[PDB]
Amino acid sequence: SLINFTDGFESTGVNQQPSGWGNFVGWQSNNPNNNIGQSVYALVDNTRAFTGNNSVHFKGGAAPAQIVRTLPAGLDKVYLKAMVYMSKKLGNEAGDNHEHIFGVRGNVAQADNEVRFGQIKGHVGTNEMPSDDISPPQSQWYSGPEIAADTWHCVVVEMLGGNRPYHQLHAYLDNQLIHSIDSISDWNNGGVNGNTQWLDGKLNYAFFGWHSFSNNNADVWMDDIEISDQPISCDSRELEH
Amino acid sequence: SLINFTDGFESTGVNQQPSGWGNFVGWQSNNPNNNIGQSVYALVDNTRAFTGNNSVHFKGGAAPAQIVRTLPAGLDKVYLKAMVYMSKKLGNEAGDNHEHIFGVRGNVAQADNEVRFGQIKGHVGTNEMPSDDISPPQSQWYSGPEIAADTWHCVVVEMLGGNRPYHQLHAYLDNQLIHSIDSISDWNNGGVNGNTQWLDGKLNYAFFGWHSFSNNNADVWMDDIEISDQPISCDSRELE
Ligand SMILES: [Ca+2]
Ligand SMILES: [Ca+2]
Ligand SMILES: [Mg+2]
Ligand SMILES: [Mg+2]
Ligand SMILES: [Mg+2]
Ligand SMILES: [Mg+2]
Repeated sequence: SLINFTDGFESTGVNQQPSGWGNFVGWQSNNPNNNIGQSVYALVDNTRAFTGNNSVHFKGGAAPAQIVRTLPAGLDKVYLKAMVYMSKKLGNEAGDNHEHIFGVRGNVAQADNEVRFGQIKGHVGTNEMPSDDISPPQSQWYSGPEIAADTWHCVVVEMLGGNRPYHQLHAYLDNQLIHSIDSISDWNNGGVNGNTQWLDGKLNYAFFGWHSFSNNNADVWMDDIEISDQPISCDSRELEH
Repeated sequence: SLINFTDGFESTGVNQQPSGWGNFVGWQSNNPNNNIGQSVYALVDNTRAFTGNNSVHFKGGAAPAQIVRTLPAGLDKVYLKAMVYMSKKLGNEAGDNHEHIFGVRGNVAQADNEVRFGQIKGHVGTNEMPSDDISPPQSQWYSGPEIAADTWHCVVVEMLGGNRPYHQLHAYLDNQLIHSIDSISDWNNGGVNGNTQWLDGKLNYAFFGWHSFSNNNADVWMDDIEISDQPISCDSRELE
């Protein structure tokens, strides 16, 4: 196991970029103007949190607001996990293009080569660049499970790459499966241009934040972020029974 | 006096970025992957032109496709002019957010500090960043003169900065005035946060291409670009 990382943001000052992360803010990797005087930012906030005093607050829209972690070389799989609290919903949303909260990217400079989880065409799901292909197919658009605004959610994304006949992704909300990609028919536009191994070269950086391709501004808070190459799950506290 | 530049793209090979220019492609300055293999690019094209063999061809959308050039230190005003041919129109367009063809920017790496001329809220006009203000005001949105698709146009933008009480911008189509920013009431949202000197710091680079904030893909061709600190207008051949 090459990575087993957790961050509750408790050690960073309020209004500062999380210590130990990079950023991708307003389309620039490690934007030097990620601060409280800007309209788009990714900063520690002590006004909402799932555990302890602090979370990370993403304020963005069309312009992305993200924190970025470098992943170890040669991962075949990765698990991204966080407590997530959003100003708006994902899923079952008319007129959506696509929006995402979680992802991985191959090149730090670009949003050009990456896998993007949140919603596509108003269903919870995934956009890949550079194909710009989307999952699920048209059939399911503007429907399906909702990730509600204004409440804390335990979101896990499992990405299974490496030496397997078709690369997979499964997303879970409070430990319930909500979205899967496990064959080529799950994509709308012919399956990432025929490519069965569609996570190859994607697993270099992990990112978290807000990025709307539907022209929607949002405020998103996350806490207790985890990144691992072994499965991650949510505890009863996180499930909020 | 400080700049008098022209480019018809005739010396650059087809499918190559225009010689002597930088780029802003896919939100990256001097993107190394500005080439005919990509879905977003700014490349010389000999299949359409206004004069000679060649034009520059911008293919982009929400992801920008632009060529960029430095401007000399000290400019207090600039004129941007080009023959322009576009796959869609600007102006009189319901549902538009904003889209632009011409601009100037302060910092090469970002689209974060710049004046954007094309349409705002479906009326020919201007967006400034970082204020995100727009002109004209809301009374005129989704109306006004059209810059039509599928035909060659001569577009000129005058930007008047430096030591004057209020910075100004005037845009012209085939020598007819189509848009003006003369005073603070021309802005929708309070006038660039009350800054009268709103061109200051903006005249470091000129840029041209296609950049939509309305999620519209386009192809745009330009030729016979001029950039000067002295006025420019369209000649007899350009008016057609
Ligand atoms: Ca915390
Ligand atoms: Ca030419
Ligand atoms: Mg919950
Ligand atoms: Mg845990
Ligand atoms: Mg004409
Ligand atoms: Mg001339």
